[PDB]
Amino acid sequence: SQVSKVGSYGNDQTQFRITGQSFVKPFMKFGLGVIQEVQAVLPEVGWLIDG
Amino acid sequence: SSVFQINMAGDTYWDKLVMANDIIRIFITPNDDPNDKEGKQERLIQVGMVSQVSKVGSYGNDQTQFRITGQSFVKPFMKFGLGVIQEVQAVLPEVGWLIDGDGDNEVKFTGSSAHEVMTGIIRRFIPYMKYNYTENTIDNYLDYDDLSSWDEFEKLTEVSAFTNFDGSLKQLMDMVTARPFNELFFKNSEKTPGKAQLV
Amino acid sequence: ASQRVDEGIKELDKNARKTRDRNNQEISRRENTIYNPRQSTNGLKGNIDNMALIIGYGDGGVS
Amino acid sequence: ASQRVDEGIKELDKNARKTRDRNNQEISRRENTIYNPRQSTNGLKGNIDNMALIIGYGDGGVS
Amino acid sequence: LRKTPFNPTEWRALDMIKVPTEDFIEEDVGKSDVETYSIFTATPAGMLKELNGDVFSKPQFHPELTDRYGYTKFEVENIYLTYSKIMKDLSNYGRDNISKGIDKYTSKLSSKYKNLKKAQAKKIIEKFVKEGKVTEKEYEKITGNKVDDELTSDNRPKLTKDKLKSILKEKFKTQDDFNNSKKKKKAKTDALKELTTKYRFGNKTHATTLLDEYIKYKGEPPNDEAFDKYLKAIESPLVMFSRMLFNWYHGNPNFYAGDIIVLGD
Amino acid sequence: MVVRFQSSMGRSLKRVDSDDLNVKGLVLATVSKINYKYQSVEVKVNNLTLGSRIGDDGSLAVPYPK
Amino acid sequence: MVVRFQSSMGRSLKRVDSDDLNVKGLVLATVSKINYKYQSVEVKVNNLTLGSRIGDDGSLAVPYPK
Amino acid sequence: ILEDGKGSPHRFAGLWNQSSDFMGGLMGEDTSKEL
Amino acid sequence: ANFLKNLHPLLRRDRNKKDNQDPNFALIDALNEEMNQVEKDAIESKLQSSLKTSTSEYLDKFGDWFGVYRKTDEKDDVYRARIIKYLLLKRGTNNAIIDAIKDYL
Amino acid sequence: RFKKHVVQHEETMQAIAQRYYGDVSYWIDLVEHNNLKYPYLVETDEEKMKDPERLASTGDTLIIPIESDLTDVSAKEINSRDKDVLVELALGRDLNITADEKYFNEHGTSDNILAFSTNGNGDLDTVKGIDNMKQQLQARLLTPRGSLMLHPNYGSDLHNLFGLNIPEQATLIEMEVLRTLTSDNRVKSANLIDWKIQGNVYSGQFSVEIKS
Amino acid sequence: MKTRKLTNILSKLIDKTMAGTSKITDFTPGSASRSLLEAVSLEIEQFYILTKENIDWGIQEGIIEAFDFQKRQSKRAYGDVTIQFYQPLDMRMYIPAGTTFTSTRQEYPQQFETLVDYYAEPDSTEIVVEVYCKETGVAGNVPEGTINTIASGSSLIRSVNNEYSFNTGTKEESQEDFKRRFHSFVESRGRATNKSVRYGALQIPDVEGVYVYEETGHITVFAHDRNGNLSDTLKEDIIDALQDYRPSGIMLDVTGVEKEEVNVSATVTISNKSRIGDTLQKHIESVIRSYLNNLKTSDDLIITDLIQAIMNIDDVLIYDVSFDNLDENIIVPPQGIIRAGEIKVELK
Amino acid sequence: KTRKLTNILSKLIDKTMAGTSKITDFTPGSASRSLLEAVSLEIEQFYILTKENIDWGIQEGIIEAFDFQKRQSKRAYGDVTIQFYQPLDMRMYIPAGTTFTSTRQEYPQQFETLVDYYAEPDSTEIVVEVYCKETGVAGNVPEGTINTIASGSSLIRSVNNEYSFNTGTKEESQEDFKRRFHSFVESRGRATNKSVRYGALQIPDVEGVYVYEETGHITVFAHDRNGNLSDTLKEDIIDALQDYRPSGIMLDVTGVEKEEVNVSATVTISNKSRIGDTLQKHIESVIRSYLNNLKTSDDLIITDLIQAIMNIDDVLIYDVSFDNLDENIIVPPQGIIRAGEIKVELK
Amino acid sequence: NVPEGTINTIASGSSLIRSVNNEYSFNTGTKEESQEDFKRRFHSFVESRGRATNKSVRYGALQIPDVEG
Amino acid sequence: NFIPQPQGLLRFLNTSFVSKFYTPQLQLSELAKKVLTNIKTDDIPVLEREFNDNTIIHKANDTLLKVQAPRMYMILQSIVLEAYAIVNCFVENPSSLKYLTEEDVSITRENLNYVADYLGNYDDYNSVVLDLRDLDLCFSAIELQLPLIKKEA
Repeated sequence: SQVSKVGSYGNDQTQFRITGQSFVKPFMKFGLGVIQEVQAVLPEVGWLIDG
Repeated sequence: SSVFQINMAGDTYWDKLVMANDIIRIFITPNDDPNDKEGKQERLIQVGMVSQVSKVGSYGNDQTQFRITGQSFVKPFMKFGLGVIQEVQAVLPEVGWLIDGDGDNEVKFTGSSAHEVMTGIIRRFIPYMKYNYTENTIDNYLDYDDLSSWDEFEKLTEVSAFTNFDGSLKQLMDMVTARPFNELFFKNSEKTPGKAQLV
Repeated sequence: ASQRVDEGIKELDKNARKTRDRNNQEISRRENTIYNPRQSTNGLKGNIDNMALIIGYGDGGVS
Repeated sequence: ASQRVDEGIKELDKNARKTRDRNNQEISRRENTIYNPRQSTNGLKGNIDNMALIIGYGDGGVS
Repeated sequence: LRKTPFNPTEWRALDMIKVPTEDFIEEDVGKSDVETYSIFTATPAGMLKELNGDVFSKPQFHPELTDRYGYTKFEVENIYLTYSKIMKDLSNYGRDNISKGIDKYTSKLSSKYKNLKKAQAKKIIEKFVKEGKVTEKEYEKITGNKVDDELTSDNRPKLTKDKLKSILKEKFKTQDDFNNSKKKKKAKTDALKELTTKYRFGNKTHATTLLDEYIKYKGEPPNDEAFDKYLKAIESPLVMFSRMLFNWYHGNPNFYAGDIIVLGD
Repeated sequence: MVVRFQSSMGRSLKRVDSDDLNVKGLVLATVSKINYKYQSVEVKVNNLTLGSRIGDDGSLAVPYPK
Repeated sequence: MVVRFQSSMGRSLKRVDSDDLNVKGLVLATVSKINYKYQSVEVKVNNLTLGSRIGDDGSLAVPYPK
Repeated sequence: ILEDGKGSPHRFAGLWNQSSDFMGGLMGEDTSKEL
Repeated sequence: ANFLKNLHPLLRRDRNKKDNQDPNFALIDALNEEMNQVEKDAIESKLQSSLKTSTSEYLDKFGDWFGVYRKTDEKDDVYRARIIKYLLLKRGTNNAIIDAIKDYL
Repeated sequence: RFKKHVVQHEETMQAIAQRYYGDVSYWIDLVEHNNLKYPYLVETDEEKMKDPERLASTGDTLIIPIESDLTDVSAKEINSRDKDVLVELALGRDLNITADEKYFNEHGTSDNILAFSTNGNGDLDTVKGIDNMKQQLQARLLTPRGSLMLHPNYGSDLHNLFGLNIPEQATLIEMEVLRTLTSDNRVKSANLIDWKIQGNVYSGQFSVEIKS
Repeated sequence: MKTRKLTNILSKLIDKTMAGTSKITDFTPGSASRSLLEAVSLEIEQFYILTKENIDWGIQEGIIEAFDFQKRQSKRAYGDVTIQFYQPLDMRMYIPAGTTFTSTRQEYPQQFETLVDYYAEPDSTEIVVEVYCKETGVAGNVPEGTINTIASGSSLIRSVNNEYSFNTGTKEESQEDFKRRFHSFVESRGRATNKSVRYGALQIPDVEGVYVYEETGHITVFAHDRNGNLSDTLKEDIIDALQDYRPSGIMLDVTGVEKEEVNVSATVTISNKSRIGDTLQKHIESVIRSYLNNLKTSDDLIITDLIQAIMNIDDVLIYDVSFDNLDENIIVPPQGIIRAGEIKVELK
Repeated sequence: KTRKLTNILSKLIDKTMAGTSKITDFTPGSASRSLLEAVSLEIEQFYILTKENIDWGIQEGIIEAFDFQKRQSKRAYGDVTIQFYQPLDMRMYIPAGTTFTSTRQEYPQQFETLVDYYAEPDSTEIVVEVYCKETGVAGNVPEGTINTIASGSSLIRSVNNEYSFNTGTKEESQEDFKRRFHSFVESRGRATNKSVRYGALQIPDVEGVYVYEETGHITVFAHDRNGNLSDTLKEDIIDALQDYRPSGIMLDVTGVEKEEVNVSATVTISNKSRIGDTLQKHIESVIRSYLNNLKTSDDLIITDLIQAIMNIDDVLIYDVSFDNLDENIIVPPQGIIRAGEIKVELK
Repeated sequence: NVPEGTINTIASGSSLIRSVNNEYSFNTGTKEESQEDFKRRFHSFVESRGRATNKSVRYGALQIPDVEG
Repeated sequence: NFIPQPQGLLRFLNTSFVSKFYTPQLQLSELAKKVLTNIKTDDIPVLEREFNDNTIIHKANDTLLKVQAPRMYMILQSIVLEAYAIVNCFVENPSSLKYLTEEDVSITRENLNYVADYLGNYDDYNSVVLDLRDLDLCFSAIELQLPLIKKEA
């Protein structure tokens, strides 16, 4: 989840650093958001279960 | 919170010896005895209750040590949490107590000054806090006397025991203190060397 | 003294020890508001702790 | 015995395994209250498991 | 996603791993009293609340443990989880007191004496308050009783087996009673009405059982046990969660915890 | 380490301070006593009583909705 | 750095924990269904329904002011 | 102990299961009821 | 072991030939004699733990536990014999009853 | 495991436990291992004649556990009755295949050399204790490094070391033999005490430290 | 072996020391040798006393290990507890299982707990539920008005009180009762006799105080439980057990026991006028009624044992006891048991 | 109960200090402290002696009174005699620990001499006692096996053991001894059904004895000997059971009779193609074996026969019936069911 | 194969639903077919290769897994 | 501030052969006198339970010394009073330790030795002697330590 150049040219050396997480990234990023203004109605029909 | 640490040598297996919650007293000699300097007083530097002992060692450097750390009598109060009991009626057949706040675990402390309230607060729980000392309890080692405050400006108080939900006596001690108008801390008793004092 | 005290207290019944704990707590409430049998006071408690079991000083010893 | 208890267990039905787990929990929550059978007792429970599995102490077994 | 391994059998289910001191670079392990609790409880989902419903919680503690650390709680929410006597009683409270809450004062009389049902004691009180007194005509009208009989409260007869055998021979004197159910209901109710009240011992369901066997066998069953029978017949999740929770976390002190730098494997 | 020995709470490390003293939200109580002259009650917590100071009825109490 | 990869939120760094789970304040809802026998309703959030457990009407519901 | 993952037998100490239900009357609640 | 063998290895173990009076030897002899008599008593205690050789108070205890108490002026042997025999009543048989009458006679 | 000992003239049972385990206190558990009646050690043999198996007297052997096995009840029960059968059980029993001792020492590093034999009557011969070790060492030494059908890297390259009898070859052979012998964890160390040459014949001997 | 006291051992040591070629030595008091001798003598005395105690313990433990005859464990205390509500319930209430009943007095901090469900129907101002003492001992035998606390109790409850002391808990089985049962077993080894039938009937833990009546060719056993009843399953279990022990070729039958009621109307004289009170009256009534129960079949209503039992409570406090009509012992038939009876206390 | 070294030594120290004012030093090395330690050690050893005695007592001391014998793994021993060419002219020495090896190759047994013996000046023969090295029954040896001595000599000719080693002993667990005594205690039952049955089974040629009990008479009959009872065995067993019968109750002994059943059953099979001679033969064999294995006084319930015959295969059999069996057959107590003639029809 | 009246709720909002119940028990829940059942099925299959026969129509209509009788 | 006393002990405490080594004198201490009066007059609190089955519980009352040798039974009471007196002050209310002196405990031990020697003749009742010998050495430590305690305090 991250890749960056690294290097202190004073010491005459550079490296590349990569870091990540063990499959915690998909869940942690997937936020179950909330939609505020959607009715989703139907003409003279409706669902017997609520919600 | 006041905390201290001690480094010990690895000659003996201290893990099996030093049981937790023991009391350690430290004395430091400032200068030479026979010179008759003012520093020849064997003044105690700190006293407290151990609360952790752990092996330590970096075998790469070929050296090991044992580390012990504790706090200066803040451990009993901080750990003693005045919890709440939810489902106890405590009734009696055709009899009852005329004072309210009875049957239930409610306790009310009343005084016209901090030294009056704090005496009642400390005295309520201190004796029953029992430990395995071969000789006593915290009341012998802590004077908690010579307390004072602004008695003239402070009226009568009805400070409740359970003002803080399942909090420690230190949390309830802070309310009584009413900082910053009164200063509370733990320090050595110079007037009575060898024991601590609550100020 | 310590050894036979400990043996006594092991031999006591759970209710006996519970009452001893109650008496100790009561005494603690009432607080306010190298060994040698000769020429030494450090072992005073051991002689007193050994008592209160041969004599029924309360349902269980004290201290 | 342990190595073939694993083998006998491979065949068991889902209900048998569930009842095994429940029995194990039931025994567990009420406890406190170089294989050689000669000149040693290390391999005791291993032989019992096999015998309890093949004979049938409960639907699955115990331990 | 598995249950915690602090259970005894689940602890043994974990695979063991060995490592000798020969792979140890550095160690820092020791006891600590950072975690310390005395009372452990597992409350149910936080909607249920003590002042508006069923049992709120059920904690657990050790008596020796709380001495050092008093009342230290640890809470976790789990999303998953007698004409004279009757008249005297009315005269004792008085019409002024009884007139205020006749329905519930009625329950006092019916509670004391299980001979009167709620309707029976409801009607007598209404007649008492309005008329101001109750006579023997009012009492018997409410329910048929022998008001002129004072024997029973001091002494009431034993009803040994031969007496029951005799009372059944009075209540059933002709064979048509078995065939005609209508009178049979009247007969058996009259039997039970005297048999439950008049004698030492009374029970409906037991006496009913005897009557059902008696009726079926036409009053002569194949064994005398039918007449013995009435005489010989008359004369967790909250706890478990709180327990296991105490088992795991009471022993925080005296355990060892730290960080170990074993050899890289 | 040595300095960490301070007031703390929770499985995760959290600095306990004067924020923890402040209650979050609403709580329930039962009416034990009422001041009929001022119509201000004192409510009892499970093991504590709110309101209810040295003031009999007027200068301290719990208000009631109107 | 490597250790910083934990639960966090906001433009400014803040440790997300069991404090964030707790709601701060009061919220509005609409009455979808009422339990007439117990007179305890279940209110619907914009995309969630509160109260409303397996209990039909008595053992779980939302109380109403009296 | 190594045998069959037995572990330390002292882990299940004498205080593991022995306990009792929690109620008042232990400290301060009982002092007023000494009639 | 016995008190001589374990006692402080620099102390004497035998009579002095320089003089007849030896308080050392008297003390050690007395303590040796007492503890060897106690040893003999303790070895003989094994017999009292068995009904086959228990005598006096221990035979009485055995009888009392078996319910066969001691008859007035009854010696140990006959009392033990009756105690042992008492288990083997084989009551109910005619010849048993005849044996019980012969005993009673 | 255990150490051997013998009863000395008027030695008390207290004295033994104190000298080997430090504390005298341990003698009490130590008598159960040697299954002794109260007169645990007694000087006279005509007194041992009282009931010989339940006593020890002057000149008799004794068993001395290591301190870890001192408290084990199983070690107590086994040491109580087995007595001299300890050594045999502790170093093992198996079939004897050294039938032709004169012969296998004429063709080593060749196959087909060992064979079952018969001792007693109607039963295959078996070897025990020290001779169990003489057998296995002699066979193992005379087996090439990868020739058993399982757990290979067993045996020696002794069949490969035949060379010009210059001393470097002799040190190489010495090291292979020492590696060979020290492979079994039951043997502590080996060391050479002599190597000697007779033209085209090697000769030498090795001392091995077997655990008590 | 024979017990040796300090003085004899000290005299024997003194005599051995004197006879042991030692005239210089003296045994006056205050000397070191006399103190060491006395100490050694006291050690030997201690050893002999502990040896005798170990011999007694060994005899008991060998008798336990012998046969298969062992004492049974203690019984948990149980009793009835009474609930008083402010008002009769308007709707039916459910009591959660495992409700904890306790007390507030420091003398009895023992807990209690219910075993089965209970339901408080409406229009009922009181409910009674049975309770069992979790601790296994005599501490559950609490006096009247001790259990005054309920856990998880609603606001409806007004008061908690037990109307009667339990007096049912017991300690481990008494040495004398074990000894007597073992005598019964030893006499019962010869089968086909009265005592054999007696032991075969008594070996069931539920049954208590049986009797045997031997008519010609016709045994009858009068067996009852602690409550005085005889359920069919337990009756059949007793019959099956006795089948092994029954004499062959002779009839056996059983028919329980018939209870009888007598009113004692006892009167007691109390030395301490201040200690007299209703509580003591209730305690005396409960003690007498309990004495009336747990009584075996076919024994006369002996009054001497009754008065010794009620005087056992306090020898000094209780002065004298007398009776009005039952001064003569009432002979009970083979099928009679004295268990019921109403007790009125008439203090002088 | 037993007390350890520390408590005795502490009591001795405390009582010395209480009594004695002369003594104050108790360093490790005082003659007085080690005098007390010696005393304490001997006291602790006597305590352990009493402990072991009590352990023996509780384990077997109470049972020793009643006549049974205990075994303690005593190694085998027996008298052995040695012979010499000529009478001796010197007191020859015979060390303890001398090994007498087996002369027979097949016997690996060995023996050792616990105590030294000194030959007489001129005796031509001497007998000594030798104990085996190995405990158990394995130490037993037949006669004329021990004829070699390890410490041989010129004067020694040969060795022989006239008497065989009978003192070989093996020790069992506390349960096997406790069970033997129980077997005797239980044998001391009389005048009961179980006791009568045991006492009948005591005598040989008694098996499957059945007892029928009645208030009037007691009747015992058995098929012990090849399915039949002989008159001589009846006479013998009548006399034996006299000690077992109740006093005043009659005892009677009779033989066992049998009732042969005739049955011609019919079986319907769902799949008629399966029928064959082998199938009906197997069915008849199963029926006759089932009818043979009937307990004494067991009524022949048709329901059990139906269950038994149908349980051969539920899919095979569809219907069953019996032409010549009306209902269940009741049998007296002395009768046993037997197969007289069986026939099976297939439909 | 739950008993009668086991399914009490729909485990959803159930705004317009009061209660749910089942009047009959579930019997179609069955374990895997044993060897004997497979042999019986296979013998009918072998005997059902010729069409226009009752024994053939038996397999014809039994081929659906859900059908039992 | 006094712990309640057991009913047994309270009942026990409220009311020819001769040994050559130690003899009694039937002398009571001043401190023992004051306690006896306190218990005689004032109604001290008392317990209701009797869990502790030790000391005089079924040992001093069970033995036949009460009926056989009442004089010897008077020695045992004196030792209990003297044993209960010294335990009284140290545990609570130390103001009464001023009246105790050396001779008070000296005579008590001598009385202990005499009754203890007499009880050695009886083979049944050695259980009582078992505690008395342990108590005997307890008084001697107070005897050799009481003069130092008062000067220290």
